[PDB]
Amino acid sequence: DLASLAIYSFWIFLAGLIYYLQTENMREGYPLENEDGTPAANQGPFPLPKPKTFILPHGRGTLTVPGPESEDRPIALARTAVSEGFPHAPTGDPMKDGVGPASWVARRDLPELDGHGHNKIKPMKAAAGFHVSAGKNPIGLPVRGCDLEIAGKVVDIWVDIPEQMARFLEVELKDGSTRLLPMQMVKVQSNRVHVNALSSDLFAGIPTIKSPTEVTLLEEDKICGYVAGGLMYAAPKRKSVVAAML
Amino acid sequence: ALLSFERKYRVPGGTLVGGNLFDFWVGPFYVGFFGVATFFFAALGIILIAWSAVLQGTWNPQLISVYPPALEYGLGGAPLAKGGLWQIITICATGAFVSWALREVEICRKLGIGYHIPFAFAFAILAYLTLVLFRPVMMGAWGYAFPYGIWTHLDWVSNTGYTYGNFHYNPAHMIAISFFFTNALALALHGALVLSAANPEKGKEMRTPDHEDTFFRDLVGYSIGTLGIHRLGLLLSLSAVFFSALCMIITGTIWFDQWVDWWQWWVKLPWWANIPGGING
Amino acid sequence: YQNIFSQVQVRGPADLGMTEDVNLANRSGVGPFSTLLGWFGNAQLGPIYLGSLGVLSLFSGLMWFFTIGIWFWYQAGWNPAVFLRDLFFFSLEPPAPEYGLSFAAPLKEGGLWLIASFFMFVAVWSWWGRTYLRAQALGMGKHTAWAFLSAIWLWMVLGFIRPILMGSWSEAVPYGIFSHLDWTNNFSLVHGNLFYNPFHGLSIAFLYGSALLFAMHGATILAVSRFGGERELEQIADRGTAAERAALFWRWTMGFNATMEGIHRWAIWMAVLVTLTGGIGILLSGTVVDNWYVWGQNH
Ligand code: BCL
Ligand code: BCL
Ligand code: BCL
Ligand SMILES: CC[C@H]1c2cc3[nH]c4c(c3C)C(=O)[C@H](C(=O)OC)c4c3nc(cc4[nH]c(cc(n2)[C@@H]1C)c(C(C)=O)c4C)[C@@H](C)[C@@H]3CCC(=O)OC/C=C(\C)CCC[C@H](C)CCC[C@H](C)CCCC(C)C
Ligand SMILES: CCCCCCCCCCCC[N+](C)(C)[O-]
Ligand SMILES: CCCCCCCCCCCC[N+](C)(C)[O-]
Ligand SMILES: CCCCCCCCCCCC[N+](C)(C)[O-]
Ligand SMILES: [Cl-]
Ligand SMILES: [Fe+2]
Repeated sequence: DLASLAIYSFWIFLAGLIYYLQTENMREGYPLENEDGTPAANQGPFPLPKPKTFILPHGRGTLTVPGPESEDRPIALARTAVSEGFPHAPTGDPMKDGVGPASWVARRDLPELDGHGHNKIKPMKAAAGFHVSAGKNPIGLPVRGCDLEIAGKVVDIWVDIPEQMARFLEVELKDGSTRLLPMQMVKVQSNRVHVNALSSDLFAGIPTIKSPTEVTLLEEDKICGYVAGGLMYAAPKRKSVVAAML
Repeated sequence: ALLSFERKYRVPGGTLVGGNLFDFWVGPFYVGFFGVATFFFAALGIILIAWSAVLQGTWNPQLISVYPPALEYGLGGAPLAKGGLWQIITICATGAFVSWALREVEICRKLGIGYHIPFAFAFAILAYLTLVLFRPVMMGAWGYAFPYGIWTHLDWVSNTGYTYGNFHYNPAHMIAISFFFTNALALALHGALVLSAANPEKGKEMRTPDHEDTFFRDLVGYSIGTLGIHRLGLLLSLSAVFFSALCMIITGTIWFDQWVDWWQWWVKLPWWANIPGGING
Repeated sequence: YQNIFSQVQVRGPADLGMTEDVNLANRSGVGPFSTLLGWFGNAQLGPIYLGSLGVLSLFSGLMWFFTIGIWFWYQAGWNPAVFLRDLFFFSLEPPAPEYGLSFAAPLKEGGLWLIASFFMFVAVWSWWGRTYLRAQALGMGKHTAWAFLSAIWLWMVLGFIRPILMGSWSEAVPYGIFSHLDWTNNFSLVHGNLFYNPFHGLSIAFLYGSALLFAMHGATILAVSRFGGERELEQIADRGTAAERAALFWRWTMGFNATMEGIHRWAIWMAVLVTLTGGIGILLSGTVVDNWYVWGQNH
């Protein structure tokens, strides 16, 4: 029976495809480790795939995966139980140490480049011809934290030039310096920009950028990691919805 | 065991219930209060199914089937082996689904990410509840729901559909199908585009998002963009399920005849209704 | 803020695109910007590339559409009002069984349908070559052309391969909104209920699964866009906290996860399999299996 052979064959193929897909999705994060950092005994049934090499543009080298885990920075966390499967609590300030929902990855300390080799992101102020085309222009608006206090003001929008989109709001703090706030973590209102993830007192702590005209992937990660981490770690300073309503 | 970059994330906090009581993992899986709630519901429900298999006199997966109370029972309860054992399993399924979603929310909290996933999942749950709860209740009986059986639920789909002739004529059903089709089309396109840029011709440098844009712009004269594509994928999926539930919730409640006849409203429009000729003239 | 719609739109000089090996002479000029589209995705329209293949495809495509249209107008008695009220009821039917696979059928009895199919055939295939070439000119992989083939496969089976294997153009699908729906229902009826066709069941699993996976993926990327998640290519070349958090969400949820690049392999196959299995199931219908219920009883 042709139909029977066809369906029988399909399942063989499907099992083989799933096998392929799974191993293919082990190009990162493997081999698995024990909570102490040592190679875990059980690595699962699917074996690591053979190495593949990505050739990166504009003198950025190559990337080979699977490969030795890149992450080597110190992790400010301590074991909580003798048995495996339990939380590791922060030894210091999670926000400052970059752990938990405030984690960041040691990405390349260079800006992401577009197809021409130019910086993908740039403050609109320096993006020739760019302007706000629709919606409320956030530039000039005060920035309120979840403690309902003003944390600063918007002095510019950092745009993704190739994708023509707002990616960060540049916020000037009390001391005259500025920080970058991820666009997807702010709420532009008619009279202000509200940041639920952070209380006014936490803005100074947002990681800073070396140059005022560019932001690196390493910086973006530290910034985005830090801001998101506020949802959990700044909860004590986050005022109720009814309070915000007033 | 943890992924080689997981440790820094396995932090305490994020739960919605029980503080740190269930705040732990088991292998790769995270638990939490809703992790155990899910296990409870899933186990009980699976157990109530195995028992219904017993009363049915079978252990074969292809045969096992749990039916809702017959139309006679209306919206009241019913004898276990006669609809009641289905009503409980339904409660368990709902409980296990909602708990699975709430567990996802705790996971989102711990990781500091958005809640888009559990929100998306709620649509699936809502489609289920539409068939098993909202429609039955609106129609006046649990008998209108579908049975829990691999092939039996297909019989239900077929029988329910033909009760209105060719179900293809349900207008909401058509829209839903468009979304399902368009979604699969975009999923293929998205998967292919990313991969084609990440895996250029042998020996070439990895392409950029700009190449992705140029490719599609060159192809159809537009590129929705990396943000838009994911926004689109979510919108198509949810819209597909939304219209699915909509096409059903209205069937047998506000529409009772052959769906094909519904389209007569357009044909009978005053200005051209009586013009001779064509198909309907 | 869920990042489903943009809060503020930003606009700069139109993007003319990467050059690579493409013939810039065949690229049109940039179209207008849509603020409306800008809320959801990019506002820029065009430019588009129109080489010979694209012009051929566009032409056939229009001819196909035109052929169906003229038949519909004929069926409407050239009366605009009738055309509009019966638009969904008109149908360009293929030749009767008596004609087999010949092109001898009179225009009003299948010939127009054959002409329409010729144009659609050329349109679709020239477009496929176009998906391949536009990728080649940019030095990219051919994943799009391959994925497209899967969709083309179901289409080929329905209007060409299956009809031919059964020696009759009358086996093909008519060109009509409602009529092609009747054909679909009829096809199942005539083959003993497609719910019994194992390949139809799989096709459904992947169709449902594609909505499942894209809801999952789309929602995941959005959930980590606060860490630049949608910039997937760079996340693949240099993994960031976005990729890690997305992976861990799923690993902690269902026990396993993907990678930023790998998830797109799961995606392309999930979708592609819909029409791949679908095509096989339809190809086997009527040629090898007359009644799926009956077939099911013997398996
Ligand atoms: C002869 C039959 C009729 C017909 C009758 C019906 C009927 C009757 C119904 C549909 C419905 C649907 N039809 Mg129809 N339909 C016909 C022909 C078609 C054709 C076609 C090409 O011809 C198409 C494409 C469709 C398409 C569709 C979809 C739009 C929709 C089903 C999806 C859905 O609701 O998802 C919703 C998703 C869910 C309900 C999934 C929920 C999952 C839950 C929450 C979690 C489960 C977890 C699991 C237990 C875990 C186990 C553990 C493991 C580890 C995983 N129909 C023919 C003409 N159709 C259905 C609908 O609209 O439903 C609302 C419906 O009831
Ligand atoms: C949506 C409209 C109709 C419907 C119409 C159809 C039609 C029509 C078909 C199916 C098919 C399937 N349906 Mg159904 N089905 C309905 C509601 C459900 C529900 C539910 C809880 O709401 C479930 C769990 C299922 C489950 C199933 C699967 C067994 C099978 C493939 C689905 C798939 O891959 O999805 C995509 C999801 C994934 C790829 C993820 C994996 C999901 C796994 C495979 C689900 C296993 C379910 C398990 C056996 C159910 C019990 C769980 C525990 C053991 C108790 N259906 C509603 C009533 N279903 C196909 C089939 O082959 O039928 C035999 C098919 O032809
Ligand atoms: C009463 C009717 C029967 C039935 C009869 C059929 C038949 C007959 C067929 C299907 C098929 C399918 N059915 Mg069924 N089906 C039934 C009930 C169901 C139910 C249900 C009850 O819930 C569901 C969920 C489904 C679901 C499905 C899908 C999985 C599958 C279609 C895949 C697809 O993407 O095609 C859409 C994709 C295409 C048609 C490809 C289009 C590609 C071409 C190249 C596009 C050209 C576009 C063109 C140039 C014009 C526009 C261009 C413009 C630029 C826009 N069926 C009932 C039992 N079903 C198909 C299948 O694969 O079966 C196994 C099929 O042939
Ligand atoms: C709403 C848009 C789409 C979507 C989205 C979606 N599904 C999701 C998510 C999202 C976003 C998840 O995050 C979640 C997930 O974790 O996925 C991996 C999930 C999920 N979608 C799933 C299935 C699924 N989704 C489907 C559909 C859809 N999912 C839509 C198309 C379908 C079908 C048939 O189309 C199915 C089968 C699960 C794999 C997973 C959720 C896992 C879960 O809920 O686990 C808890 C429960 C158990 C482990 C077992 C409980 C057992 C019951 C008590 C049995 C009761 C019987 C049952 C009612 C009938 C069974 C018989 C059938 C043959 C009818
Ligand atoms: C006849 C249809 C067969 C189509 C199968 C195409 C599946 C898409 C696979 C993507 C993988 C592409 N590839 C080979 C370059 O790796
Ligand atoms: C303007 C009306 C367009 C009609 C839409 C219906 C398309 C169904 C196409 C099925 C293709 C026909 N064929 C070749 C496979 O037999
Ligand atoms: C890569 C996606 C994995 C999806 C696999 C889903 C399998 C469910 C299969 C049920 C349909 C099979 N069938 C027709 C023979 O019963
Ligand atoms: Cl590849
Ligand atoms: Fe993606």
